[PDB]
Parts: sequence; structure tokens; C-alpha cells
Amino acid sequence: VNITIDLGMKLSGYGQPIASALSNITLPVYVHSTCKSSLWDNVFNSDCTDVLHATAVIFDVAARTRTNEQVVRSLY
Amino acid sequence: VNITIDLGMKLSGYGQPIASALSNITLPVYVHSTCKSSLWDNVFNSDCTDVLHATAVIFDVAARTRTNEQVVRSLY
Amino acid sequence: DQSKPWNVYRLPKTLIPDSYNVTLRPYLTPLYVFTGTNIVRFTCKESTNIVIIHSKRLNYTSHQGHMVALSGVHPQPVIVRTELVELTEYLVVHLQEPLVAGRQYEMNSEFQGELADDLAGFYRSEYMENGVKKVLATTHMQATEARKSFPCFDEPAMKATFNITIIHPNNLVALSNMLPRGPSVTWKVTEFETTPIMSTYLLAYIVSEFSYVETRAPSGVLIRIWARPSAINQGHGDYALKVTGPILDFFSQHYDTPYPLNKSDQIALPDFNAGAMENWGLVTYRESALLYDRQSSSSGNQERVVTVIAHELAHQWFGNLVTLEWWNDLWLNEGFASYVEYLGADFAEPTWNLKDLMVLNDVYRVMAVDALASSHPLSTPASEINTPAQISEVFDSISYSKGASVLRMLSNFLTEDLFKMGIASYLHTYKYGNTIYLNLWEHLQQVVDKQPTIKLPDTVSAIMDRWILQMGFPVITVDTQTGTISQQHFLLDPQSVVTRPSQFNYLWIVPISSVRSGSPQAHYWLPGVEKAQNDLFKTTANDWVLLNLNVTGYYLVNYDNENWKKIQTQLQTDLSVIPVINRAQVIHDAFNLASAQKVPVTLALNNTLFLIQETEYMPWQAALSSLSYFKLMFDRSEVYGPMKRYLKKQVTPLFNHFERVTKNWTDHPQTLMDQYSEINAVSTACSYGVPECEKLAATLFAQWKKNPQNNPIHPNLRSTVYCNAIAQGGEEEWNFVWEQFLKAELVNEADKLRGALACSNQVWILNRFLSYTLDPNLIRKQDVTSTLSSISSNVVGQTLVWDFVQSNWKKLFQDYGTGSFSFSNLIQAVTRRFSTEFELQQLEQFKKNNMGSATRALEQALEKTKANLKWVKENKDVVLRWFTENS
Amino acid sequence: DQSKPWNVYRLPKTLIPDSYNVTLRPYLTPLYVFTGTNIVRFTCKESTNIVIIHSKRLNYTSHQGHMVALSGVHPQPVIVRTELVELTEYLVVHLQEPLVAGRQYEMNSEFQGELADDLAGFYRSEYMENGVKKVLATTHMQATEARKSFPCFDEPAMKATFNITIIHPNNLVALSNMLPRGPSVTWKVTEFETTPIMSTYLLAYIVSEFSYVETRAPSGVLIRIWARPSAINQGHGDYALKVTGPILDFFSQHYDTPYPLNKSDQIALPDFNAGAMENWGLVTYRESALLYDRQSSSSGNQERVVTVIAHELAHQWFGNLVTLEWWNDLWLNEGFASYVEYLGADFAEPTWNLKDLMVLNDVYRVMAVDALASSHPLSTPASEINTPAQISEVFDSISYSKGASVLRMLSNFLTEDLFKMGIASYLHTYKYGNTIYLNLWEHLQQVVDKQPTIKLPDTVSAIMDRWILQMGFPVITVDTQTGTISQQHFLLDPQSVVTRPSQFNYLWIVPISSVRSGSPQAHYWLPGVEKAQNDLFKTTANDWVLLNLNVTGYYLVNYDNENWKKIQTQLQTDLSVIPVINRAQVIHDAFNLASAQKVPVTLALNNTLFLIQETEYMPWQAALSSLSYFKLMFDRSEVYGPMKRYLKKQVTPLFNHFERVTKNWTDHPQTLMDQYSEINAVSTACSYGVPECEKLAATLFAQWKKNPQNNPIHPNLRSTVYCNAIAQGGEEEWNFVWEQFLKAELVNEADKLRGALACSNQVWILNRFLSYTLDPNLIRKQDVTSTLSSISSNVVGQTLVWDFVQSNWKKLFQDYGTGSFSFSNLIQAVTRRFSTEFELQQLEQFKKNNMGSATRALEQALEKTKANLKWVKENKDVVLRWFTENS
Ligand SMILES: *[C@@H]1O[C@H](CO)[C@@H](O[C@@H]2O[C@H](CO)[C@@H](O)[C@H](O)[C@H]2NC(C)=O)[C@H](O)[C@H]1NC(C)=O
Ligand SMILES: *[C@@H]1O[C@H](CO)[C@@H](O[C@@H]2O[C@H](CO)[C@@H](O)[C@H](O)[C@H]2NC(C)=O)[C@H](O)[C@H]1NC(C)=O
Ligand SMILES: *[C@@H]1O[C@H](CO)[C@@H](O[C@@H]2O[C@H](CO)[C@@H](O)[C@H](O)[C@H]2NC(C)=O)[C@H](O)[C@H]1NC(C)=O
Ligand SMILES: *[C@@H]1O[C@H](CO)[C@@H](O[C@@H]2O[C@H](CO)[C@@H](O)[C@H](O)[C@H]2NC(C)=O)[C@H](O)[C@H]1NC(C)=O
Ligand SMILES: [Zn+2]
Ligand SMILES: [Zn+2]
Repeated sequence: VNITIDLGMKLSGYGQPIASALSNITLPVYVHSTCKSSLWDNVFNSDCTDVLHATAVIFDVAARTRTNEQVVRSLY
Repeated sequence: VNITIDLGMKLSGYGQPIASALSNITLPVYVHSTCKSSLWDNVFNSDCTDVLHATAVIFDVAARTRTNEQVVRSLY
Repeated sequence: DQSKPWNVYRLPKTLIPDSYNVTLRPYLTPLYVFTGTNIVRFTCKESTNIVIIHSKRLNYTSHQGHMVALSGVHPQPVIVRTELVELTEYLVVHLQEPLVAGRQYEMNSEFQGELADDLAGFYRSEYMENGVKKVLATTHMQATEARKSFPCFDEPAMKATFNITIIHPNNLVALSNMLPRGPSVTWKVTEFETTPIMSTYLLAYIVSEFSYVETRAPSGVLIRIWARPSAINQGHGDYALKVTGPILDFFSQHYDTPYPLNKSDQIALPDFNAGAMENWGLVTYRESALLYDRQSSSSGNQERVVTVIAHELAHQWFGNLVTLEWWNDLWLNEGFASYVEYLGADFAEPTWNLKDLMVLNDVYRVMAVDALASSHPLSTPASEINTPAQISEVFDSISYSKGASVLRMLSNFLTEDLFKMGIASYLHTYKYGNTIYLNLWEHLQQVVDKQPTIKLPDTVSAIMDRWILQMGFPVITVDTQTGTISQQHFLLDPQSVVTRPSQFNYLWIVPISSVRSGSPQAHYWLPGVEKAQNDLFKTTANDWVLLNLNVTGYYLVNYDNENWKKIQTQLQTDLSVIPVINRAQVIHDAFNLASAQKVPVTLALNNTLFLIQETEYMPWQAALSSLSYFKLMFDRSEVYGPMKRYLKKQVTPLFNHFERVTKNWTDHPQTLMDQYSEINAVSTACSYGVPECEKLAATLFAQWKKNPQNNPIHPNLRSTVYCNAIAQGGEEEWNFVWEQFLKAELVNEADKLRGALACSNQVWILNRFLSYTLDPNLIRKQDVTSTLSSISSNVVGQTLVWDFVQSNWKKLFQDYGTGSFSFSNLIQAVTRRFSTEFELQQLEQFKKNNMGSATRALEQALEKTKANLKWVKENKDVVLRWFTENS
Repeated sequence: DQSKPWNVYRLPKTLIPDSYNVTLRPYLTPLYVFTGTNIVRFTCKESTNIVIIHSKRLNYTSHQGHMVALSGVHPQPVIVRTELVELTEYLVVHLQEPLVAGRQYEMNSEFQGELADDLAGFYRSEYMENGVKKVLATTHMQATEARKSFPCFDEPAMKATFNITIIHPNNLVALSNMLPRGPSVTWKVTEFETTPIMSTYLLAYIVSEFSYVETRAPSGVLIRIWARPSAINQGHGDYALKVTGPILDFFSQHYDTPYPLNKSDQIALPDFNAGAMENWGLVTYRESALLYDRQSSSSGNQERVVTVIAHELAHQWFGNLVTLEWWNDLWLNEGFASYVEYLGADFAEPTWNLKDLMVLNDVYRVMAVDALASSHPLSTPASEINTPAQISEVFDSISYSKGASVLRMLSNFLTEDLFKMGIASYLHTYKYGNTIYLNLWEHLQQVVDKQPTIKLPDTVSAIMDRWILQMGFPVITVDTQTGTISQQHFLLDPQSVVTRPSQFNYLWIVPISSVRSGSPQAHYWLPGVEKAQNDLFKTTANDWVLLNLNVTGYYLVNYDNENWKKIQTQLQTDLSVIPVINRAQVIHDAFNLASAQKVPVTLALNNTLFLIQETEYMPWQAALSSLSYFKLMFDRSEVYGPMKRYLKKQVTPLFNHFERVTKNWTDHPQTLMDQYSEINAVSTACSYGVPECEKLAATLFAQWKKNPQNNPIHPNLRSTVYCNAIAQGGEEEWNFVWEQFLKAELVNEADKLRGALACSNQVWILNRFLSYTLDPNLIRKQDVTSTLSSISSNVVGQTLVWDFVQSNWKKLFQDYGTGSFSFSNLIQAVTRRFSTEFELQQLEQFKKNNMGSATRALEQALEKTKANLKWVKENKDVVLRWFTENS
């Protein structure tokens, strides 16, 4: 149904977008992706910028960035 | 007629192909381009490599490289 | 004149106190001073016509013509005279008639002292809060400083109850050992409940304006953490409160004795040079070691917090409930705490594997100073400590670290259960009393004799005599061709002469475990003879042995070359067979034996070849600690070329490993050991020119500089990133870091920035930094020497710092050589690269042109320079050949 | 005892030689020696009974009992005795009867000398060809060294014809001043034609195995270039042969006299420390200054070749055709050549604008040493030069550079046509004779008096007396508010005391040109008075003046502040109005006046603000030469921060300009000035951290390292690229450059690589280089000091080099202080950064602990250090403020 994925994105030490494993999935078949950025303290209180922008895709739920796709969680 | 252009190519101090103004044109309308490379001493005794490869194009006769075209001479 | 009893440093055994009534009234308004009144109730065990009581810098008020008044509890004594003896810090009262034995007497007095800025007795601490300056009144009365606050029998064996009363302004709050008796009613009076039977040096009371966070354990103990209101509001005291409870529960179960008191207050002070004091019921810390900030603190700070809390809470049973009879047994107290803190911490942090760090923190730290001919035994007769300076002399690193090591060894060869049973019996038998180490040995022997499982070659006291009565530790040499085993007194200097006699002729009774190709063997005892033979140490061409498992014994181990080669082959084949502690042990022992010219240095270098596949922290830490001397001796010569290369070759995989583990440095490990390993990997990779580490540091520094408000760099990596970015960059990075340092409010971040500022490769920048160090507005005085040492660590800054010190000798000596040991440490730190004859001649010329303690420091530097010159001349060619062949 | 004529250093005026017959037979087979026979024909002007003739280290053979034989051309003299006076280098023959006046006599002798390794007289030179060692026999008989080869009247005023004969192996060839008389017939005899009337010090003959390239001018002169056969085959002598002809034609037209001889041979020697010698018909050069390689030589080498050829070919008329009467007028000869070489070179290279470089090469080079109280005048009486050491003392930089400057000024204010006419008359009148400068002054005065156009304030000799009889030069101060003009003796030290008296009281008669806002004015003469007034120097609020046009006068110029501001505004508005030589002059004069505390240093710094839009070479060169002292004094302090920034801001456009002109560094300029400007731009941009220059250097070094066989880097940029790549990189670049240096066959490339090896920023690499300098197999002895100086130029290597020199003082003094001035230059080069009291105290302590010329060098270094300390303490704050405000 209306499945929502809250992705968490971080900027790596080399300056690359990395999809955090702390992303959340809600199952209360449209998919709604909400992106949140954070720092080393793992506090997702900032909206994602252009660089750290990913779309939730789908089994394994992954985050498609502008250059790659990274597996976040598994909906088993 | 059978116009031949002997282009002279050099590698710049930044590592870029530069078309030397010492290129030669012969008029004894097919165009035949022959590429020769050299060093700071201006001795075109080496065949052009892949990087320093240019094709003579056409008025002004120029040298089209893989990334740009540089005017070599003028056939006025 | 020892005939007069008031000329003897030891208090007479004629009068025994029972209870005290102390009333104090600090005057925080300035010439800061305090006034008070005191009542002492004592019993005369033997008839005497004189009363002697400790007193130090107290002005008394005349009472019927005399300083103090005396009465019975009635043949009232007549005070013929009363005087002060400043040499022995005494107050002598002469009575016209001898006191009747078996009768109790009360002495009243009224006195006025000073609240000075020296951390002794009842003093004052001035700090800066916001833009204002605030003053608090606190006590540090350890050892022989309770006499400075009120007249008392200031000896640990003199135990009495105390009734404390404080008079303080309404705007302040007062803390003591016990709970207040009720509400405090421009001045208020606070009274506290009667303390149990305790010693004078364990008392404390503090008047200040502080906030607290409180909790209650299921056992009913009220735990409070006190700090400045800002720190409490920011939540900097939450971790200490969280970990205090589990540690108290662990110590209650381990000692098999409930917590003796009802409350547990721990207070953090902005300025406390002592570090921590184990006052009964009111523990005092420095705020840099008790408060934890989850936004700017690294893992080392958290480990320090938990370990210091465990160490100070261990004293509540062992040290306060049962106290030492005299200051010559202090090693037994402190060392015990220094051993059990890890255990307590291991209970609070089960996943940190803290008990493995103790070796690196203690054993290897003390073996450096215990392997010298200038060492001293743990135990000395009580008659050799009478002067307060002699009393203060026993608080040294030997008493802590080596005491912890020997107690750990004793606990290991007696098993934990028997050790705990003996400790519990000892605590139960002598509660609210004083003891000597012989009583503990007797209790342990009683526990041992009641079980048939464990058998010892001799009694507990006989075994411990070898380890507490003579200095040093043995080296045990094993020949596996025949299985012969021998022991010898180990010294770092092969040409050293020991002039301190020993009653055992430097022979120990040694407990020895071992494995055979990873399979445990039977426990063995070296019986105190020079040589012996056994088949536990005889091997064929296939198997090998390794003795000191987990380094539970306080000795070094040496093998024959074939056994070393087999061990190296096993390390190159499968690391997991050999425990990680022993993997660090082989490196440490090989380097120490090479320094003593017992094995070639090439063997020590061969022992480091397995680090290319090692991901643990302790072997890397041991190897880097050993190779620091090589780096100091060879960083300005041709040997530095290959050596760096070799280290790079060794460190490239480890870094790569973490680069894969951390997901390009986004997620960081949660365990302490893995975090230490990651810090080591990043630091070593950036120090020896790995391009990925430099790129990481540059990118992180750029991210930080883009948004200085929020630091994107994890606190574990900040120092390495800052130093590497400054080293790679130029004036812009240095200026940015300097501007950040100037506006820094915290202490850890400011220290990290100041340390990073010394990594510059430009001569003019370093000279400008040296010029900055002369201004107190930019660099604080208490940091100046540290800064210099950091600038001395740079290979470019060695000559600059030496010239700066030579040019400013008088000012530096005046500012840091009056009563502090920081000047000697600065002199030692700036001369440790000297290994050439030209440098030796220059140092000798400087000494000749500069003729107190400065000359002694120069002489020690000259001796160290001569030793370094000899070592370099002896080892340069072979180490260069090895590094070229193995890089 | 001056009564005896053989104790007088000056030869008697009694005997005059007419012709010589010299026969020589070198023995290249080794104890190398040579033998010969000699015949001297002379006339006795006055009757005498003694014969004195120069002779130095010649073993004679007995002829009838005496060393030499004498006969008439017959009252045969009887030789009573013959002896050698070693002090005056004489051979004295005593005759029983006085010689008859008006009669000619012949003296025969047979002698045997040594072919030593010292470059004096007839000596030997040993060089390495391929893998073998070869020996040649050559002569350097300048000054007073022809007596060392054969007995002669060795004075320049003694002129005679010569007949030379050589006996040499068949495998060798022999060269002399004249053409051989015919074919040379295991030994061969070569005879040469009779020389014209010439002096003894101009003779030369060389026996060697050399090849030559020949050509014939349209005038009929055969021009030959001689060198080693390998160099001739490779074509390294083509440029010299090409340029020799045009220079000879120019000198034939300029002197208005044809070439006196028939052939012109120029020979390059592998080892010739003298540089070049102007032997008549056979000029000798060092191969590093005569041979040009079109594959590895830069533009500086080509300019040096053409200028040295012109300088040596100028002597064929002025110096050889007409010679000095005595060694006290040498400044007239050398200086003249030092002025005309550029002119000759300007004819050979019309597009190089060489005549503008002379200032930078000569005037500004000599004003540094002529502005000291220790200077000396150009002209001295002949009676003050008698000792050969005194004769050698006159060959100093003053005689060359200041002589060239004064002769250039004289030529400019007399116009070129009149100067050439006077020179031609002087050459025609005194051909094959000797002169003094008064004769040249008289000829110039005669030419001046024969024309009405040019008018002088006095005679030529009266004007030149002010410039040749007193030391120093004036500074001319102009006040434009009133038009007043004054002159003063200029000294660099404001607190210097001049103790050398002057007959003119240090007042000159000064020729002054000027422009008014770019418009020429009328020529003016300062008449030898301290102060004067004229309306040529009075300006309104709009116009400005500038005096020394093209710096044709040997003096400094100072203005009032308003005129300086107007000049600076004009420079910021339009550069083209002011000539480029004067654009360099303003900077040079401002800095020199600031050093003398006549103008504030801020004015000198303001004068450099126009360089941000300057694309010429001379102003940049002058500014960098002036700022080298600032860089030396401030490269280890806080002033180095802003200063570099400012220089970067000034150099960024110029670099960009050439980046656009050269088409990303592919096509390089063809004119000498543009090439110098490009070299300056690249060097300055890379030295002060311009990222584009660093990227260019890294890319070029990578291209070179990819294919070491062919060097893709243009020879003009090789030094900068190598040094910058080594500075940016690490051990790999340094090792590559070191390996290239070890296998280098040429000299210029090896020198460039060795200089680049000293740009490393690593302490251990620099220490390893210092260790390498101790091995003669790696670094040659003759380069060692130079290498040290280069390592001293690095700010990191200053302390390392100073410590190395202090540690190896004795060996360095033994190897380079025995008879060479290289040790003094090394001492001066390694101590020029000393500006602090600590460094001064250390230097004084070293001097006290090290007590010949070494102590004098240390004392001079102490004085320089004191001056530097005072200057830094006086200027640091203001220069820091200026650099911060203008960066
Ligand atoms: C300190 O205060 C305590 C009570 O807090 C006093 O102990 C009491 O003393 C009185 C008077 O001697 C006895 O009657 C009580 O039995 C004591 N209470 C007990 C034992 O619980 C103590 O004496 C005071 N100390 C002094 C006065 O020196
Ligand atoms: C350190 O290891 C090296 C390399 O294995 C050892 O040198 C070898 O020694 C064996 C004999 O045990 C020789 O057969 C090899 O040829 C040696 N290899 C070399 C020199 O490259 C060296 O002995 C070890 N050092 C010790 C044990 O001190
Ligand atoms: C040097 O050789 C020259 C010839 O090359 C000699 O000059 C000739 O000398 C003879 C003998 O006196 C005269 O008869 C000739 O007239 C001279 N030739 C001329 C003037 O052209 C010269 O005498 C020789 N020098 C000596 C012998 O000292
Ligand atoms: C160098 O140039 C500066 C900048 O122009 C001069 O300082 C100025 O002086 C004028 C007066 O002539 C003042 O009106 C300006 O305010 C000054 N500007 C500043 C200080 O920024 C300076 O005098 C010059 N130095 C000299 C001539 O020695
Ligand atoms: Zn403790
Ligand atoms: Zn000359």
C-alpha cells in the first residue's frame, strides 16, 4: 500500500553520499521517499541538500543517488 | 586539387595539444593531412601519438584535435 | 635533642582521641582568612604531665592567659605554659600535675587561620565563571595537612568521630562527609551528622555555589554529582551518574560488604591539580576528568572518566573502612585500587575489554623505571619515614603501578575466588581499624590452608617478600634444547652497577604458566634458585613454547633463537593461536632485551614483521612505543628514508581495512578497542605519507572550514585531521586554526587546536608561534611549556626551540623552576634528539656558561646524550641494512 | 740597499732589446720539465759595466764557466761574474769594461725550467678525455711571468720582435702568435714567422692535440676556432666562428684601422681559471665560455659567449697595438674593452639590445663597492707599484667596471663621432708604442677644439681628473620648489668616516641631462661647486623632472617628495613616457638612498608599486636585487607573511602575460630581453607560490621523468622546473635528479642539477647531501663550497650548513683556505642571515674558541651581523606595516 521510506544520508570523508543503515520503513503500492541528512552524531535533523539527495527504490529497499544505488534495508 | 597539409603538434607545459604555426601547406579538392610532433627545438622528426593527433580542416586551415580546433594558417 | 618529647616527629602514644567538635566559618570576602573553634575529647592511656598536639599556622586566642583551655570529664589541670614548636608543627601544653590514667579530658580552643591559594588544608579556589570571577572554599587535607585547619592528633592510626559545623553566607551551600542534620538556620549555620570512626586526612568540607544531579540506587544510597550550574544544565554530569551505581553494586558484591555510608557525593572542581582525592563520602575530582560532553569528547576521555570513578570508589572499602597503620604501607592501598578499578570499570562497560589495557597502562609503564639501578623497593621500615617530606616522597609511580602489578600476580596465582575470600575476611576482621600487610598475608594464608586444591611452594608472606623487599624484576631465560630455565636481575644499562644490597641476592620465587603450540601446560614454580631444569620447556623441531600468558607475572622472558624463529613463523601463519596480549609481549620483550644487548636488534625488528596482517590495537601500540626511540634517533639522517618506507608498507593494509569497515569513514566502531585501532591506523597512515589519509584529512578540513559553526569531524579523528591539514597547507589553514583556538571555550578542543598548531613546516610560522608563547593573553602560563614541547616534537622546530630556550633561560627558570617539576620535563623534552659530538660539546659549553636544579637537569641531559651517541654509533649501519632489505 | 742597481725592482734604462730568438722543447713525458735556448739582441743607450735581465727559476748551463755568453755585433766583454738575485728575480752579469754606447750586443743562453701545474709562464694542463688522461703545454705569461720561461727584459715598455721555434712530438700540433713558416720538419720542429713589435706579456704558444674549424673573412683574415676533436665534431664551435667575423669588421670600422695581423686563432681550454687572455693573434678562453651547444645551453650562455669574444677582440687594437707605459694605467685599457664589448656585441646581435644591460652588469655592480670608505681611486702614481704583488693588486673590479663607466660617460658627453675621431687619432699616432692617459686626453682635446658645436666647462683632462683621482661618486639632490641643485659624496653607511684625503674635497664636475614631463631639456654642467641654482630644475604643480637619462652619468639622483610623488603618479599612469633604464634607476636609487637614511624606506617601497603592469626585465631585476636583502633579513619572522603575499600580488599578472604570449608554454620568445623577462616571471611566480607555476613545473618534471633520454624542458626553464619539482615532491624526485646528476657528462646541465638538489624541504635529505659533499667521488672539490652555499640559501638548511661548517672547520680551512679566496666567500655566504643578539653571541663564542684569514673573515662577519641587527631593529615595524597595508 502506501509504503514510506525515511532514508538517512551522510557525506563521507572523501566527499561522497552514503546511505545510512539507520533508514526507516513504515507499512501502515505507492512508495514515498523522505530524505534526511546528518553528521557523525547520527542526528537526522537537516533536510537533504542537492549532493546528498537519494530516492528510495525497490526484496531489498535501496537508495538511488545521482551516481549509484546503495542497499539500505530488506523488507523480508 | 590534391592539397596537402603538414601539421605540427606540440605538447604544452600543462599537457595539452597545441597546433604549431610552422605547419606547411602544398598546392601542386581532396585534402590530405600529415601530422608531425616535435619538442622545444622545433624538429618535427617524430610521428604523432594518440594525444597529439589532429586532422587538417578548412579561408583558414585549422587543426581539429579531439577536444578543440586551432587555426594553423590562412590560404589567402 | 630527642630527649624532649616535643622534638620527636612521631606523636606520643599517651593520649588517644575519641571525638571532635569542629566549627568553621570561612570568610570569602578579602587577605582571605577563616576563624573557628574546636573541642577535643581524649583519654590518657598512661599518666603524663604534658600534652602535645599537631598545629600548623593557627593563631589562637588567650583563654585565662593561655592559648587553649583544658578540663576533665575533677582534678582540673593547671596550664603552666603553652607554646608552639614550628619545626615539628606542635602545640605543647605543660600541666602542673600528671594526668590520671583511665580518665577522659576535653580541650577547647579558638583559632584563626588563612584561606590561602595553596591546595593544602582549608584553602580557596578562584575560577572564572562567564565574565565574573568566583571564589569557593575547599579542603585538601591528605597526609599531614589537617593540622593546618584545626588542632588534632594528625596521624592515620589516631581514629575518632567528628561533629562538623559550618557558618556560610546564605547565597552558598556547604557539603561535608555526612548528611546535614536538617535545614540550615546574612549568614546561615549548617550542621552535619556525626561521622563514623575515621582518620583526619579523610575529612572534607566545601562551601560553594554549585548545582547537582541526584539519583537513588536500589540499595538505598543517594548518589549526587556536583558541578557548576552551567555544566549541570548542559548535562555534562550524566555519564558519571549513570556509571556510579553499577560500580557501587560491583564493589558491594566483590568485597562482600555493603557500602558503609548512606550518601555518595562526587564534586568536580575547575582547578584541582591533585587529580582526585578519596575523601569518605565526598569525593573530589577535577572537572576535566569527571565531566563528559557527548559533542566534543573522544573515547579516551570516557575511558579516563570511568576508570577514575572506579579507582576513587574502590577506596571506600579498602583504605577508608580499613586504614594503614603508618605511611610506609601506602603501596598496599593505592596499588590495590590501581588494580581493581579496571575490574570495576569492566563491570560498568562489559564490551570494552578494559582489563587488557592495564598492562600497557601500568606494567610496561613501570618496568621502564624499575629497570634502573636508582629504583627502590615497595616496602620500607616505618622508622625511615618521619619527616613530612619523607611522607610525601612515598607517593610515586612505583607505589601505584608496581603495587598493582604484584597484587594482580598474587590474585592470579591464588585464583580469584580465594583472593576475594581473603579480602572479605580481612575487611570484616579489621573494620574501623588499622593494619599492616602481614595481616592480609595471614588472612590469605588462612584461606589457602582451608582448601586442598591450590598448593604453593611456600607461604604467601615468604613469596611476597621476594617481590616487596627488593627492587627490580627478573628476566627468565629458557633453553628449549635441554629445557633449562634460569633467572637474572634485569637492567636496561648493560654497564650498570647496582650498589643497593639485597637479602635475597636478587633471586625471586616465580610463578610460570606456559603453552605448547597453543595447548596449555601445567603451572610451574621457579623456586628461588639461579638455574633449574624441567621437561615443560623442552621442545622438538616442530613445537614451541611461550611462557608469560597474558603477562600476569612481573618479569621478562627470553628464549633461544630457534624458539624465536618458530614463534615468528607461527605469527606469520596464524595470529589467533597466540593471545593478543602475548603478541604485544613478544615485541616489547624483544626490544627491551635488544636495549640490554642480550639479543641482536635484528631479532626485535624481525618480531615486528607480522604487523602487516594485524588489526588489533595493543601490538601496534607496543611496536610504535618501541620505535619512537628509533624515530628520535634517526629522523635527521639517511636511515629515515627506508624506515618510513617500511612503516608505510606495514600500515597500508590496516588503514585500507578500516576504510572498508567504516564505509569510507561514515560509520565508526562502537567498541573501545576498535576505536583505538582506527585512531592508530589513521594517525600512522597520515604520519608516514599514505595518500588516502592525506586526501581524507584535506577533505575533512575543507568541510569544517566551510561551516565552522558545526564541526563535521568526529572527535576521535580531529587531532590527526587538524595536524595533517596544517602540515599539508600553508598560512591560511594555520590562521583558521589559530582563530578557532582564540575563541575556544572548552578545554579539550582548545588543547587539540594548540597541539595541531605545532605541525607547521614553515620556519617563520614556528618562530611567530614561539613569539606568541611569550604573551599571557594569547597562551596561558600553565600551557606554555607544553606548547614548547610540542614545537620541539617537530623536526623543523628542534633547533628553533633549543635556541628559544637558550635565549630565554632566566625567564623560563623564574616562571617554571621555582617549585615545579615542569622545568625539568621541558629540559628533558627539548634535548632527547641529541646524539652527536657537536651537540654534546654545545651542551657542555652552555652548562659551563650557565653556572640549582637547572644544572642537575643539564647533567642528566649530558648523560643521556652520551648514551644516545654510543647507541647510534653502535647500531646505525645494521638498522639501515635491515630497513633497506625489508622495505 | 738601493745603491746597488740589482736591488731595485724597476729595470734600468740603459739597455733596450730589439729582437729575440726563442727556442723551446717541452717534455710532456714525466717530474715534467722543459729545456730551451735563447738569444737576445740589445742596444746600449748609455755606457754601463753591468747587465741586468729578468730571470725566474731557470737552471742555466755553464758557457766558458758562466751561465750566459755575451758578444758584440769587436771589444768582446769579459764576464767577471754572473749571479741570480731571487728577491728581485734578476740575472746579473758583471763586465770588466763599460759597454760602448751606440753599439749592439747579443747574449746567448741555454736554460732548463719546469712545466708545473700552476697557470704561470710555460706550464702544463692535464684533462680527462674519454677514459684517458691527456696533457697539453700552454703559456699564461700576463704581467710579470714571461721571465719564468726565458730570460728577457720583462717590462711592457720594452718592445721587441720575436722569432719562436718549438720542438714537439709528431703526434701533437703547435700554435703561436704568427703563422708557421712552412711544413714542420719522433720529434718535429715548427718555426713561426717574426712577430711585430710587441710586449713580452702578450706572447703565447701551445702544444696540444686539438681540432679546429676555419673560415676566411672577405678582408682576407683567416679565423680559426680550436678545441678538443670531440667538441669540434659535435659542432660546439660554430657560433663563435659565426660571430667572430662581424665583430672584427665592426672593430675595423669603429677604430678606423684594419686588423693588424693576418690570422685570428681562438682556442678553448678545458681548465683555464683566468677566464680569457688577450694574447696577440692567439686568444685563449675556457671551454665553458667559448663553446655553445644548441641542445643544452640557455640564453645567458650565448650572451656570455658573444660578450667575451667582443671583449677579447677589442684588445687587438686598444692594448696590443698601443700598450700601457706602466701597470698603473691598466684601468684605461681594461675599462675601455669593458665598454666597447657591448658595442661590438650590439653589432653581432642587433635585436638583443645588449647596450642596455651594461648598467645592470657594471654600474650597479661597482657602486656597491665604490660607496665604501675602503675604496680607492682609479689612478695612482707609477712610483707606488713596484712589487709584483702590487702589480697583481691592480687587477680588481674597480679598474674594469668604474673605468668602463667613466669612459662611457666621457663618450656620451663628447658625442660618439668626436670620441671615435679622437680614438682613431690616438691609435694612428702611437702605433707600436706606449702611452699614458694624458696623451688620450690631449688627442680628445685636439678633436674638441677643431669643432664649434660642442662646448665644455673646462678641458678634458681637468674634467677627468675629478673622476680618476678621487674615489667614490656623488649624489645630486634637486629641490624643484626653487630649482636648487647640490652634490655630496655618497656613502652607504651614514656613520662612516672617510680618512682618505682628496685634493678636490670630493667635489665633481658633473654632466647632467634631464627631461620635463617627457620632453628633453638643455644639457647642464654642475661646475664643481657644492650648491647652485638654475631654472631647468624648477617645476610647477603639474610638471616633473628626471635627470640621469639612461644613467649615462656615474652618480645618484635624489629629489624632493613632491617630485617623487609626481614620478610615481606618471609611472602608474603611463610607463612608456619614462625610459625603461630610468624605470630601473628610480627603484635602484630609492633603495640605495633608503639604505643611507636619506629617504624613508616607505618611499623605496612606494617606488615598486608600478611593477604590477610592467613587462620589461630591467625594472624587475633591479627590484628583486634590492629586495633580496629584505628576504634575507625577514624570511624567518612574521614579516615574511605579508611580504610574500605582496610579491605574489605583483607577479601574478606578468606570469599570466607570458602564459598568454607563449601559448601555454609552447613557443618561446626569440629576443634576449623577452627571454630574460620570461625566466624572471617563471622563477618569481614559482618562488612565491603561484599555483599555475607549480602545476607547470610538476607537469614538465613528469614529462621529463617519463622519457629521460630526451629532455622536453626548454633549457631556459630547466633550473626553475627542477628546483620547484624537488621542493614540491619528496624522495623520489630527489633520487631521480641525483641519479641524473651522477651520469651527467656536460658541465652546465650538471651544475643545474646540483643547484636544484639543494631545494629540498626535508632535514634528513639535506643532511644526507651534506654527507655526500665529503666524498670526492660524488662531489668534486672545486664545487664543494658552491654546493654548501646553495644549501645555505635554503631557509631550512641555514642551521644545518652552519653546524656542518663549525664541525668541519679544520678540514675546510686546509682544503680551501691555503691560497684561495673561496673560503672567505663561503664564510660570508653562510653568515648573511645573522641579525639577532643570540647569533652574534654564538659567533663571538666561536671566534673566541677558534683562535690567519679565518679570523679576519669572522671579524668581518661580526661587523656585518651588528649592522644587520641594528637595521632590523630600526625597520621591522614600519616594513611590516607597509607590507600589510599594500598586500
Ligand atoms: C558528636 O555528636 C554525637 C551525636 O551526634 C555525640 O554522641 C552522643 O554523645 C552524647 C554525650 O556524650 C551521648 O550521651 C550519646 O549517647 C552519644 N550518641 C551516640 C553514642 O549515638 C558525640 O559525643 C559528639 N562528640 C563530642 C561531644 O565530642
Ligand atoms: C631476521 O630474519 C632474517 C631473515 O629471515 C634472518 O636472516 C636469515 O638467517 C638465516 C639463518 O637463520 C639464513 O639462512 C638466511 O639466509 C638469512 N636471510 C637473510 C640474511 O636475508 C635473521 O637471522 C633474523 N635475525 C635474527 C634471528 O636475529
Ligand atoms: C728574427 O727573424 C727575422 C726574419 O724573420 C730577422 O730579420 C732579418 O734579420 C736579418 C739579419 O739581421 C736582416 O738582414 C733582415 O733584413 C731582417 N729582415 C727584415 C728586417 O725583414 C731578425 O733579425 C731575427 N731576429 C734576431 C736574429 O734576433
Ligand atoms: C607612500 O605612499 C603612501 C600611500 O599613498 C603615502 O601615504 C599617504 O600620504 C599622504 C600625504 O602625502 C596622505 O594624505 C595619505 O593619507 C597617506 N596614505 C596612507 C598612509 O595610506 C606615503 O606618504 C608614501 N610614502 C612616502 C612618500 O615616503
Ligand atoms: Zn588512590
Ligand atoms: Zn680585458
